[PDB]
Amino acid sequence: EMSVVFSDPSQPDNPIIYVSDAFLVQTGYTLEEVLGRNCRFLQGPDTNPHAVEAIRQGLKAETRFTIDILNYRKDGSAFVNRLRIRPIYDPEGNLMFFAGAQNPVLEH
Amino acid sequence: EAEMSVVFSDPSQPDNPIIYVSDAFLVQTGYTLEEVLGRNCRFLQGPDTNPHAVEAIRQGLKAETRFTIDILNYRKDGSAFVNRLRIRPIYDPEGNLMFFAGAQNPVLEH
Ligand SMILES: Cc1cc2nc3c(=O)[nH]c(=O)nc-3n(C[C@H](O)[C@H](O)[C@H](O)COP(=O)(O)O)c2cc1C
Ligand SMILES: Cc1cc2nc3c(=O)[nH]c(=O)nc-3n(C[C@H](O)[C@H](O)[C@H](O)COP(=O)(O)O)c2cc1C
Repeated sequence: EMSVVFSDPSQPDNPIIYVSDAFLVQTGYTLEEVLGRNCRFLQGPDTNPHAVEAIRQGLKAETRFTIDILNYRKDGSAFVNRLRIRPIYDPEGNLMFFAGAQNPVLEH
Repeated sequence: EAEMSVVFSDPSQPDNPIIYVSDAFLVQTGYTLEEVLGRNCRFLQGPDTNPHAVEAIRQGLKAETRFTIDILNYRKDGSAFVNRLRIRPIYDPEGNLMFFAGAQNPVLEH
């Protein structure tokens, strides 16, 4: 099941400011465990570092980006996340949020 | 029902050259088959292409994983368009990496 978070890139290090109900269910984390943190806590031992750097660069480009990256639930179970990030702008054109949608595509 | 611009590259050859190009690629980008075959697809890039998007692709390829990025590209005639570029690895029946496929999708004219 699919889920989504918003980060605030005007704060240092893109803390999560919104997390959909399904994110808590699918990952096992509580609201208090997620809000205010950077979403990289979903990565783990087998997460490919080149995909991590690819996400970092896509954010610096402020552009829509999708990548298949291995993530982990609170219980340690692993899943391929088809992660879809997109920028969200205010009416004046300023970057306001990143939205990032987690899509489990297979188990690991 | 839209046309499907796509290229396949050979990562067993230096710099991931194009080894196949769909008919729609030639129509959409303005390049001829002879201008394209055997070259890396970065020739679609130009002056206002974002370098971080370029590096995100380079990393996505190193990760050997499906990924997609919106990146500004240029046709042969110099017109600029945002390309929603969808790249995936292609495996042989034994599961070994064989090709990369990269589909071009104009989503905005500059
Ligand atoms: C809105 C948003 C959602 C994100 N979701 C995930 C995610 O679900 N899984 C993941 O591995 N990384 C996710 N990231 C990426 C990390 O937060 C971070 O940008 C990435 O690890 C690269 O930065 P780093 O090298 O400093 O870790 C997300 C980023 C943003 C902005
Ligand atoms: C199969 C395939 C298709 C590609 N299609 C494009 C494209 O349509 N437009 C683009 O700007 N880059 C495209 N690329 C990316 C570039 O070829 C190159 O990988 C990227 O610029 C990062 O490499 P670099 O830093 O060495 O240039 C494609 C790559 C592959 C493997």
